[PDB]
Amino acid sequence: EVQLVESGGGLVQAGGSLRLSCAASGRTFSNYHMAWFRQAPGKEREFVAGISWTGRGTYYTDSVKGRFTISRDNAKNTVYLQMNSLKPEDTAVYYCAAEGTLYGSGGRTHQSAYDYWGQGTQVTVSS
Amino acid sequence: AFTVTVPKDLYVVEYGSNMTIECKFPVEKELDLAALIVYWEMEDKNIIQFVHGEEDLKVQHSSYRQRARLLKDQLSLGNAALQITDVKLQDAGVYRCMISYGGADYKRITVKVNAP
Repeated sequence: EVQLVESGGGLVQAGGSLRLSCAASGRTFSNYHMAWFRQAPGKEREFVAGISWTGRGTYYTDSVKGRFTISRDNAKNTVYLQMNSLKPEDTAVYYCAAEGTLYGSGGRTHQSAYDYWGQGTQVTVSS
Repeated sequence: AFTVTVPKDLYVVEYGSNMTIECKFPVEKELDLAALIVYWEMEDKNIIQFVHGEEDLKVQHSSYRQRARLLKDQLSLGNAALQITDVKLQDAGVYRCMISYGGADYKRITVKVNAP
């Protein structure tokens, strides 16, 4: 019954921009920490960005700080990832994730902290 | 339909007081502690993560070290009661409770602390 659906992925020039969106259904996620993760073929899934349930704390993996911006719209149950200054390192499947029951054990940057995951959207930076 | 309820979503407390803020969930019998998780935060700070019947003090924020308790005997009544000792302006903010007990729910509570 919970579904996260990511959209907005595509092919982009290095230096360019894309906006990812995730539409959540099945329950209201206003009070949940939300995140984007990414995974390249054959590599570990990694944290990209996180936004607090406060609406006013944002968190980024060091390599995307200043390039990517995470935001949310609690009226629409949506999460966004504004990606600027795209780089070869950014090519991956991007997943939006909602807080899981072990968030308080695992921490914001760990996969184990999120119980709900979208199917992912592919971002390819021309490399 | 697992639902957490908060008797109060706003606390106004005096500087230097103890404060206990509450979040309630349905309990009729002995808790299954293998399944129960209680997680209190304020302002993205880990106050108490209670899992496998113990506070995980490794992940607790330094601002709450030896100042916060999850009252275990209240938990047996379906009351996740967070007690803060000796409240200060730093303890004013938005708190959130999470309970997971066959389903999970999350509630926000504003705490206002008055001047010393």
